[PDB]
Amino acid sequence: GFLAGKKILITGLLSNKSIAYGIAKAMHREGAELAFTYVGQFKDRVEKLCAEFNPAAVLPCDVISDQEIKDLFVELGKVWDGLDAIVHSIAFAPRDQLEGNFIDCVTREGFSIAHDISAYSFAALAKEGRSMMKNRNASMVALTYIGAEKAMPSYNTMGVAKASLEATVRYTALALGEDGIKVNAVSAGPIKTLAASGISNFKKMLDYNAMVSPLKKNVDIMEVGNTVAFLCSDMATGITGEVVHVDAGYHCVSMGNV
Amino acid sequence: GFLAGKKILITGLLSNKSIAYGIAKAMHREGAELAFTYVGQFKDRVEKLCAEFNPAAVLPCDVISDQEIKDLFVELGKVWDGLDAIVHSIAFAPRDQLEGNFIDCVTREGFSIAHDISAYSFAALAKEGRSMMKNRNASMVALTYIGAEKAMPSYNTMGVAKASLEATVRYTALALGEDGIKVNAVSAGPIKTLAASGISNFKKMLDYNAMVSPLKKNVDIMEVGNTVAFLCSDMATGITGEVVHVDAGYHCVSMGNV
Ligand SMILES: NC(=O)c1ccc[n+]([C@@H]2O[C@H](COP(=O)([O-])OP(=O)(O)OC[C@H]3O[C@@H](n4cnc5c(N)ncnc54)[C@H](O)[C@@H]3O)[C@@H](O)[C@H]2O)c1
Ligand SMILES: NC(=O)c1ccc[n+]([C@@H]2O[C@H](COP(=O)([O-])OP(=O)(O)OC[C@H]3O[C@@H](n4cnc5c(N)ncnc54)[C@H](O)[C@@H]3O)[C@@H](O)[C@H]2O)c1
Ligand SMILES: COc1ccc(Cn2cnc3cc4c(cc32)CCC4)cc1C
Ligand SMILES: COc1ccc(Cn2cnc3cc4c(cc32)CCC4)cc1C
Repeated sequence: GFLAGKKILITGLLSNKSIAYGIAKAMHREGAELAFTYVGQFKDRVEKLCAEFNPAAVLPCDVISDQEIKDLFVELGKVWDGLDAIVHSIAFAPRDQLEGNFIDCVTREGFSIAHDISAYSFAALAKEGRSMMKNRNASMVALTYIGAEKAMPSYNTMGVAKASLEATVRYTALALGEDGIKVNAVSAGPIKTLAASGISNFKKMLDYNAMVSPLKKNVDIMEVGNTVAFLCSDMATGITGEVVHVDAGYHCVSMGNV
Repeated sequence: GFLAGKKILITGLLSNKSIAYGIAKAMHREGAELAFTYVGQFKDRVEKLCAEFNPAAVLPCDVISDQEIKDLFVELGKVWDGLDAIVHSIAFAPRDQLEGNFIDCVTREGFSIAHDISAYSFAALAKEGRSMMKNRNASMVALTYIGAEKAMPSYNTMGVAKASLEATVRYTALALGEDGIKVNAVSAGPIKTLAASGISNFKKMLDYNAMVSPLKKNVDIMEVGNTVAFLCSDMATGITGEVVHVDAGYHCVSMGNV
């Protein structure tokens, strides 16, 4: 596999349907040694889910806490000498932030919380993981949505946070490039997941994409997963600060619905 | 290999140093059956160069002629049933178009000729190759430069043509998506090639990139090659109408201060 022997940490595995699950499948297939994080009381769920992937570790990390992030790389640094990649696949905003009108529903705290978890957490992982990733063609890949680029209904504060994430990807790439670390993001098309079912009429947003995009379809977690895998390989060492759209071509059209 | 049994046409192989050479190396390693094009009197050069790649065909194609493009898919259609990918790696503008001041040097014919060969030729290959590429998760990949996005010294009409190419990539993706064909471009960082030595102080433009970009380096033809390969694989079926920068992260920075 093109990830043979590489040591990669995966965040945000929560379900059979999670994008992280797809990323894991791809990376396992390609021969990576994987470690997974989990939040609070999902310990048992995640341990069972990712068992099939032979993880070198399944450790607690709520990216709300600087302490846990620091402890993550302590515990991880015990079982691994160095680390080849980090996969950021974490997003949250309080539910009141995703209902209807952006200016109506937006709040100072919901804005803060969404950025803290969905954007800042990335540079945090980069901050603490940096020394384990020095000079070994290491890699970081964040997950983002086109809601960062264009104003959309319902996405609201999450869209603003995603924009924050993407700039952070860029500034993390400038910061970590001197250590040979590459930093990139995959902008996924909508996928039916646990985070996804946190918004109202998803089945049709998902059908709109299918109708209006060039390949007339939705992307699966393997399409996204396989792309993340590539971006953590020696093949992608010319690529950093980049956003690769995996959305069946949605990003490149306008009015494609005649 | 992730391109096992796939039938891919490669244009613009001219040298040991060509981007196409790197693309070939990558695709061969991944188990693709390859065919190559050549212009006029380079027959012997290209035949010898690409011998190592076991080509199913080495055929003449000057993209200036609609007839030759049509004949290419006739001859190719003889030795292959269908075709999985086309790799566009062709660019030209008259030398008078690349000296100094854009408005000084630009001409109606140089503008026409550059677009004809560097941009139109892509939609031409798509036009004629379309039937051989129907409903088999087929792929097109064009090579482009950041001169398309931003105004640069010397690049001039070639920059304008590259912008034309990138839009053509987008419109070809909308056109061919219904047939399951994906269309994408790789925006390569500067690389010391035969086309490249057609501009004056390349050694330093190449050194500026190395200094100012996040990974503090230049990309090699394998980094580009390996990315083109990926974009022609079943792993990239969620990706179309996209421009992936392979430029050591140059695209994402401003003011690498000196
Ligand atoms: N579903 C989509 O349409 C889609 C599209 C583009 C991008 N994405 C992005 O992909 C990522 C993965 O989401 P998903 O769609 O697989 O949904 P998911 O619900 O399966 O995963 C989201 C993850 O966020 C994690 N998370 C939330 N708060 C956390 C915290 N405080 N600390 C640590 N982890 C926390 C959860 O464990 C969960 O695994 C997200 O960044 C998301 O925005 C999703
Ligand atoms: N060298 C760089 O810095 C760089 C950076 C970004 C993008 N690119 C692009 O990559 C592609 C390949 O260029 P390269 O750098 O490998 O150099 P190269 O000189 O090896 O390749 C250019 C190719 O164009 C072909 N060509 C010229 N006129 C043609 C015609 N009329 N019909 C068919 N083919 C014709 C030549 O045979 C040649 O193989 C071009 O699209 C180029 O703009 C190069
Ligand atoms: C414009 O319409 C949409 C397209 C895709 C998605 C799915 N989607 C993508 N990233 C996400 C992050 C979160 C949620 C959903 C996420 C809930 C909290 C955290 C959501 C919307 C509103
Ligand atoms: C920042 O300035 C540059 C970076 C890269 C390149 C290399 N380069 C890329 N595509 C090309 C096409 C042609 C030439 C060269 C090409 C000559 C014939 C046609 C050129 C310039 C001016």
